[PDB]
Amino acid sequence: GLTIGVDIGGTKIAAGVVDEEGRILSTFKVATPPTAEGIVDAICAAVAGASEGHDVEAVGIGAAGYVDDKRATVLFAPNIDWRHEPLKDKVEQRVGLPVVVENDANAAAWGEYRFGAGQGHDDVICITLGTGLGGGIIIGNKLRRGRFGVAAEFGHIRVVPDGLLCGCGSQGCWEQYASGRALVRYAKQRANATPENAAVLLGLGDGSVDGIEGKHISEAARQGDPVAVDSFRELARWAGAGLADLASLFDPSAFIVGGGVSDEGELVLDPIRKSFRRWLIGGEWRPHAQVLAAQLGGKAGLVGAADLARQG
Amino acid sequence: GLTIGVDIGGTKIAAGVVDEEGRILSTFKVATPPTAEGIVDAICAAVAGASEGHDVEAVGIGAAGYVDDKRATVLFAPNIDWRHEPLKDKVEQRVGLPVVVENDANAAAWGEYRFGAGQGHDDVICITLGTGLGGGIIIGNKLRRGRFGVAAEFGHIRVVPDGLLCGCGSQGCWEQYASGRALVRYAKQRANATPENAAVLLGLGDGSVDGIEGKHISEAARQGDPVAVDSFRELARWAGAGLADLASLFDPSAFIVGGGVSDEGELVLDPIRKSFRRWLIGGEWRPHAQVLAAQLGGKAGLVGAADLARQG
Amino acid sequence: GLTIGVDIGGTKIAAGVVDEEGRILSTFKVATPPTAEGIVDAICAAVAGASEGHDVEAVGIGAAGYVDDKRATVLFAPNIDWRHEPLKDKVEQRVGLPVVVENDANAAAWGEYRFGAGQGHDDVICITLGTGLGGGIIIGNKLRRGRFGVAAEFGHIRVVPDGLLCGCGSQGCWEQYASGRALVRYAKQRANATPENAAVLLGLGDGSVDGIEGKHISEAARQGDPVAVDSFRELARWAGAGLADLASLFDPSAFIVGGGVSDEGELVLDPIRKSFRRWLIGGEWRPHAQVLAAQLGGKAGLVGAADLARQG
Amino acid sequence: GLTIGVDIGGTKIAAGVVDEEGRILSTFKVATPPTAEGIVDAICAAVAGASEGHDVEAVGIGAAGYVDDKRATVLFAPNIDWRHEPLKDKVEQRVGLPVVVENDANAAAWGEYRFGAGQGHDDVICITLGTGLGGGIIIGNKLRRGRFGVAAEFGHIRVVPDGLLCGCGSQGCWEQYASGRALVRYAKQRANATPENAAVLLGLGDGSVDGIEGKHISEAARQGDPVAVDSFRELARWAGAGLADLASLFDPSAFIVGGGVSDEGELVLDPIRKSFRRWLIGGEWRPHAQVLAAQLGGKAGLVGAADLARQG
Ligand SMILES: OC[C@H]1O[C@@H](O)[C@H](O)[C@@H](O)[C@@H]1O
Ligand SMILES: OC[C@H]1O[C@@H](O)[C@H](O)[C@@H](O)[C@@H]1O
Ligand SMILES: OC[C@H]1O[C@@H](O)[C@H](O)[C@@H](O)[C@@H]1O
Ligand SMILES: OC[C@H]1O[C@@H](O)[C@H](O)[C@@H](O)[C@@H]1O
Ligand SMILES: [K+]
Ligand SMILES: [K+]
Ligand SMILES: [K+]
Ligand SMILES: [K+]
Ligand SMILES: [Zn+2]
Ligand SMILES: [Zn+2]
Ligand SMILES: [Zn+2]
Ligand SMILES: [Zn+2]
Repeated sequence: GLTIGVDIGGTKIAAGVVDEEGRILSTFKVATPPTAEGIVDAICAAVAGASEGHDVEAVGIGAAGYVDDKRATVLFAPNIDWRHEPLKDKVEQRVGLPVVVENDANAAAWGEYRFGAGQGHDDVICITLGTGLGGGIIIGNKLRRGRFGVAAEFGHIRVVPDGLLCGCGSQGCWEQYASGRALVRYAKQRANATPENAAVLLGLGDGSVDGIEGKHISEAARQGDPVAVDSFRELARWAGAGLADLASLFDPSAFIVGGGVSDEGELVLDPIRKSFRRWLIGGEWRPHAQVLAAQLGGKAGLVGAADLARQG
Repeated sequence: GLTIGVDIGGTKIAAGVVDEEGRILSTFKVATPPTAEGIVDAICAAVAGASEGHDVEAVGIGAAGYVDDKRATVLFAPNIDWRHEPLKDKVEQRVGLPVVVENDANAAAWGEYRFGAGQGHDDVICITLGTGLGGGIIIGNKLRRGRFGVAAEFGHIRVVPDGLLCGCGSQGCWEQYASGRALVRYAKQRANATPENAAVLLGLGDGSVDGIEGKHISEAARQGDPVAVDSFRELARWAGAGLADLASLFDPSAFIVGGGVSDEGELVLDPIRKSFRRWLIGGEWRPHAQVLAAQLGGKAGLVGAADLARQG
Repeated sequence: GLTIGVDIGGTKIAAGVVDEEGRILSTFKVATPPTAEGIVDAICAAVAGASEGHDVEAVGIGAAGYVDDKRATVLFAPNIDWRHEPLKDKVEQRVGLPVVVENDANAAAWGEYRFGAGQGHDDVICITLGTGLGGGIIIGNKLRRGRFGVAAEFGHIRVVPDGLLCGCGSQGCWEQYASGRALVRYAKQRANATPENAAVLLGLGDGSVDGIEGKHISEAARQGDPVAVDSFRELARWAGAGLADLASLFDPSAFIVGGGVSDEGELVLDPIRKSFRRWLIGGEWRPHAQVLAAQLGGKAGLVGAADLARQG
Repeated sequence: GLTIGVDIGGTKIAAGVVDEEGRILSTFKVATPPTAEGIVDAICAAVAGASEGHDVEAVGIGAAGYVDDKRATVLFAPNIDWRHEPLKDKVEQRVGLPVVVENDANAAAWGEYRFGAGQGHDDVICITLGTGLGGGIIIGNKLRRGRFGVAAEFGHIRVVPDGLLCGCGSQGCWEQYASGRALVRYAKQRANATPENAAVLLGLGDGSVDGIEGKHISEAARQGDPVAVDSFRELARWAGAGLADLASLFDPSAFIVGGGVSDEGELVLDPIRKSFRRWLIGGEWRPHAQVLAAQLGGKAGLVGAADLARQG
């Protein structure tokens, strides 16, 4: 039957009724409140708005952060003051339907695997290059959350010893080098070096280096703005090298690369592929994983969380 | 019934008859020949010597390097001139029993999982710190070789961007920092800096920095030789940080740490655990994997390869 | 004749009358105000208090940050909102004596060279390991400020590509790894990993990892607190490696190592020397610079700034 | 009067008679012998051939490696089996003229300073990007060799902790990332990743990745060969970042960038300048050193060594 998926974003919370083929029949969005306590009411309002006129059987919620193996508790969220938050219990009490809580990128990975670019593969690794960096693991046709629920924290593998401080509390995390926030750092540092090579980029914002935002960088790079282009290339080197490490770890059939950074398309995916090939160990002797574009865009987590709510 | 496991080492090739409980009933060793072509005859002689007086049903061979998903072909070996070597076919033709070929550290991981420190866990990651660095993945009670057979090449994940050249052809591999060869580099660099702090260490060899070997370092560290101790501590920082990254990737119940480097025991395992805890992301909020000592020692690959020969 | 030296610190501003032999005859301290504009009045009050009863001929002011080659303008200060601040002019107008403005670590280097550990050498490099990391260059018996006044910004050479964000605006600076702030980071990360090994350290503060301060670390390490000791050793590796790079650049007779971090004495200087020796390139073939303890302590900048006020 | 300069290269030894204006009046080249003992006879034959028809007063010899402060002994050479080699004595005995021995890049720096791009500056840092990476320091109009003769070993400052093994015996040296040998590594790694983007480059050699040589890379990049271009850009990032560190150390009026790598001209110098600007700490507040093209090409060391033979 029909289930609801919920995507908890930094700015908006979206809930959608999703059918068994992963099709979204309704979508209702609410503002993400500044408060943790408010976020629960907002999730419930989003679910109510999406649910109108549909026979809904379960609710799946995708949340950034470490979710336990019981798919019930957010152990830690990077942008919400949730610490061992019993989200499943609180929402079930309020909506009166079964609820599953999943990591956001796990949910997106399952969405891409079941309904997107992963179809036809048995073993795939999905990566989301967004504001944060996440991913999900599919092995033998099943999402793998690990013993304690916290597998596929790809954003927090250390790629630079003694590197940048990260929101997770550690240093040198992949997310500090291959996420949208890294993209903005590269553009700012490059625009500061040579502002004449960033005319288009700076024109799209307020004209200062401080004013550069992620949205500007994609549009400027498309136009051939040298700083914006070079910034994507710098990000692509980190993203491709990290995929190469994941190939040595998991050796999947395919990688599915998604998230806001990947949205510009081949401008960023092509250099990611080139770096993957450069750093793939034993690439002369072993088969190369396919590096595939995600197909569901920003809807992958909503669809995936709804479908994960069925498995149970 | 009984099967034979084969361990192909840099100096010796050992074959052993192994029962269903993982018990080794016979062991026959032959010198590893300098030639690739010779290695096949030697494998066959080792199998014949071990097999005498036992009803053997199958042969499992563990080999360093990338083994395909058909468990038949060595795609690349780091110390043997094998490139797409059809090892299974060549040995089956000669011994007249079914043969499986597995990566050496996959075999050791399966041995530890089935008969050693992994018993009672469903999801474990095994690491071998030896001359090279390898490992194996157990997820949902099954060894995971990946789509193309080449998963768990842990030694070749990049831990240092722009780092040391590695035998795999790449740079900055974990094996360059956490293997026995790294241990020797640290000891040499430290003994060169302060030879007065390496009296015991240098006394165990020929007295020169060039003469320092791995065997010396373990014995000297035990005696409290400062250089030898500090060298293990340096290796332990890399080994523990790498385990922390693997926890973010796989989130297993336990890590099993084995190989020649780990043989000294708590002298090295305790600092590995301390570094693991230091670098475990979200360690305040998530459960900590157990870091367990391997139980089968150098016999794990032989036992594991024999048992893998049953599954089929 | 007599001159006054001024040390502008984060908490206190000290002025002292200094004779031709570098002897401090009077010292007057004032609180560092929270405001940039206030800092000028405070400098003048400190000078007035120190000057009472002495015939003072000139004033030398040591300031953290980039000072121009005219020894007049603070181009940028890391802890004061000074940007192209005409400090010399403002103070001369108010005190009615000639004023020179020098970088703080340049002043300390000249103090150590003329009156401290540098006496008898012609070519010495001084390093200050304090809250920030600074230094000074003496070549052919003269302080070398560079063409634009900004030489010997040792704290901001990049030792880690893609490393930690620094207060200077860049990444991977030596100051992020070898200063007192790095010491505190290492202790916190280590105390978080193994709080049982930091009992003494945590007892000296409020008992939490957050409460660990620099002062605690020195006292705990002295007592053999493992975390505190290991934290100094980690800092010493960065400090010694950086000295080794400076030897390849400047090849001085001696390094003089001072600042608050170095105050514990051989506990930190001995490991710094060991790391220097480890990383000194061509150390087998070339003479080794002496690594000397500073002699003037926290008074070096005051004495040096007073004496620099004479040269002119 | 007239002096002779000698350049000891990996393939050829060149000697030239040089006038007081740095003009080369004669040049005689001899093959560099495979043997250290032979190199002395060859130096003498080169001097004799160049000297014919000129009244020569002194001989200056530039040698790669660490030269002592007496300008007499090669303490260590990276490509010749010289260890504490009394080169001055051996040559003086044979040629019967005063001889000075200087580091090769010191000699080139003095040549550029006196007769090339350094004229009009008082404080300049010269860098040579060739097969090896070297440089020289001019401060207050004088070459600075340091206390023991071994200053300005720029090639062996550590830019990557735990980085590539270097011929000097250490790790992570700037020479491993910004020299001609690094250029070749980048091109090979990139051509391996995407051989279709290296058609022109591979066509210039034997068609294999192994066949790629430095000469090919310059010519291919000029034609817009993507791999060759990207390889120069990768080198330029390391070269520019290193210049930025040197600006924090020495704060010179100008950098003079020379050597074989720089010969292609603005194709490489422009990206070096862009990276310099990106990484220059405090670049918003301090004056920027000029980054200048060398003017004397491969003749700088010969001219500089001849002129250094006058000062004495
Ligand atoms: O939101 C994308 C990712 O952000 C990371 O910082 C979090 O640790 C992940 O749990 C999440 O999947
Ligand atoms: O022998 C231990 C390990 O050595 C590594 O260098 C190889 O790549 C692995 O396949 C092997 O498992
Ligand atoms: O105060 C010590 C040092 O701190 C550094 O951060 C500043 O850049 C230097 O100018 C100063 O000498
Ligand atoms: O030849 C250029 C440079 O090569 C480096 O490897 C040597 O250490 C230097 O002494 C020399 O100046
Ligand atoms: K995940
Ligand atoms: K493996
Ligand atoms: K300074
Ligand atoms: K030099
Ligand atoms: Zn992180
Ligand atoms: Zn490798
Ligand atoms: Zn800095
Ligand atoms: Zn080197």
